[PDB]
Amino acid sequence: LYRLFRKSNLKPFERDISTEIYQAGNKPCNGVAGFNCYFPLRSYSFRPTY
Amino acid sequence: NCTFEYVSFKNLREFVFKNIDGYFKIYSKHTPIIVREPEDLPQGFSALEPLVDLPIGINITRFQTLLALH
Ligand SMILES: *[C@@H]1O[C@H](CO)[C@@H](O[C@@H]2O[C@H](CO)[C@@H](O[C@@H]3O[C@H](CO[C@H]4O[C@H](CO)[C@@H](O)[C@H](O)[C@@H]4O)[C@@H](O)[C@H](O[C@H]4O[C@H](CO)[C@@H](O)[C@H](O)[C@@H]4O)[C@@H]3O)[C@H](O)[C@H]2NC(C)=O)[C@H](O)[C@H]1NC(C)=O
Repeated sequence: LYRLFRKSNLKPFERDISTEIYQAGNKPCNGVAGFNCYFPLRSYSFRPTY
Repeated sequence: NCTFEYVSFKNLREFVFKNIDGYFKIYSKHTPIIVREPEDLPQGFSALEPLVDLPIGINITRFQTLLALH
């Protein structure tokens, strides 16, 4: 799973393991997954045929 | 993650905690002062030798101390 959204860029040699829903839109998600509330972790589904 | 586990008035403990580039640096010095008034830090010079270097990599903005009570 790869992160795609963050509030700010990381400091060097640092980790963030929190899987909370990012506020992609200006509307507050408040713990609700939906449109403009995208989940940060997205896999790539690696296949040998790619 | 319990990554690092170590076992080794009349006593003053000085520590410096410094978080740089994912490294937590702890400098320490213990001195046996005898002072009547503990209202102020004692006047003098004490050099703090380095003690602990941790590659924890966490982000720190707040801290709190732990106490022993009965
Ligand atoms: C390590 O962990 C700490 C805490 O967990 C992180 O600290 C973050 O610090 C920033 C700055 O203080 C906080 O940002 C705050 O955002 C509020 C919302 O603003 C949104 O919109 C602006 C654009 O207008 C975006 O830039 C912003 O990212 C938000 O999306 C603001 O209202 C806040 O402003 C208030 O506080 C400042 C002082 O900080 C005052 O000067 C202002 O007048 C106002 O009162 C503030 O900007 C952010 O919320 C903190 N994060 C968390 C989780 O709490 C560190 O970033 C983190 N380190 C790393 C490397 O990630």
